[PDB]
Order: sequence, then C-alpha cells, then structure tokens
Amino acid sequence: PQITLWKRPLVTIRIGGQLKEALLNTGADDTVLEEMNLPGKWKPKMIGGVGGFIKVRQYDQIPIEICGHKVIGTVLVGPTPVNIIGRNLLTQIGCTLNF
Amino acid sequence: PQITLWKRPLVTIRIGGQLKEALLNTGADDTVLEEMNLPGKWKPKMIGGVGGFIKVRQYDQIPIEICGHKVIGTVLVGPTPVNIIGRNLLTQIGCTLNF
Amino acid sequence: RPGNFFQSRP
Repeated sequence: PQITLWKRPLVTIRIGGQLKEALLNTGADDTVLEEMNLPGKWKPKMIGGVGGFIKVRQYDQIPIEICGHKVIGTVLVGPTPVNIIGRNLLTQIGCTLNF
Repeated sequence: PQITLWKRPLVTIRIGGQLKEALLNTGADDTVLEEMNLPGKWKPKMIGGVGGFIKVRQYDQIPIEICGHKVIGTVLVGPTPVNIIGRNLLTQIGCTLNF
Repeated sequence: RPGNFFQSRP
C-alpha cells in the first residue's frame, strides 16, 4: 500500500490477540506500546521524546501483525501517548518513505 | 527518492540561508526546529509527545528547502531534541509511506 | 492531543 501523510498514518496492529491502533513513525527508533501486559523476560530502559524521557520495559522477539505483515521483534511498553511503530519494525515490513 | 529506514532519515534542510540537519518524521503533525531566529510575527504554542510538552514559537509561511524541494509553511521553533520535519511539510515535498 | 512522537533509543 501507499499511505498519504495528510492525516496521521494510523494502522491496526494485532499483538497477543489484542487489536490496537498504532502510528507508523519514521521519527522513532523503536516501537513503543501503551502500558499492557506481555509475557516473559524484560529489561528496563529509558527512552527520549520531544518532551523529555520515559521509563519503559523492553520485551524481545515479540510477534505482531502490522497491516497483514507478520513481524517478530523488540517492543517497548510504557506511558507513550499513542502506540508507535518505529523503524525497528517498519524495516521488517519493507516500509520506505517515498517522494 | 525512496528513503529506507535502516538508519534515522536525516536530511539537510536550508532555511534563511542556513544549512541544518533534520529528521523526516511521519509521527509528527508539525515541523519543529531547534532555537533560531526567524523573521516576522509569531505565536506561542504548546506541543506534546513522548515525555510531555514543550513551549514553542509558531511562525507562518516560512520558506524552507528540503532535499532540494522548495516548500513554504508553518515552522515551530523551540527546545526539540532534534530538528523535525513533520507532516505539514512532508506532504508538500510529496512524501508517502510505501510497503 | 499531543502531536510530535519523535522517539530516541537509550
């Protein structure tokens, strides 16, 4: 698909059987989801954004489906204002920014 | 071009004769640059994201050259951690997301 | 609503 940027590039994702809305975000190194429960091992990390920093939990090798693409990678969970699909998973779905 | 996302999509911009580096950010509604002088009237505004809000100055109809595309639009100026090109200008250069 | 979702790794 080709996605315009006149509106926010929001898509439905599927993780752990939950449906969520997420933003395709070329300005994010990492994928960050709103607080939720994920199974298994994790490590704490500090990430930065436009307003300062937030604490997250880092979970590795998590499966997520994004616009019908199955990806498996790192997911950060914390107090982000919106679910963010960052470059770590955008590269796995083959996403490019074209102009 | 078709910019891949293996690394941060940083590009050189030119504004008021100054060369700067900025991030192509589909997760930003608006464009915000680190503190600089710009001509004309401005309005104070609060913008938010990960980590909360910052106060910026809003300037209208500012010409800016991005990857050789000469565009004109609203430019916010304030304490962003990096110069950010948001959707208001990504649309003007003709950007889409593709996968 | 907030609107700038820049995010940087540690």
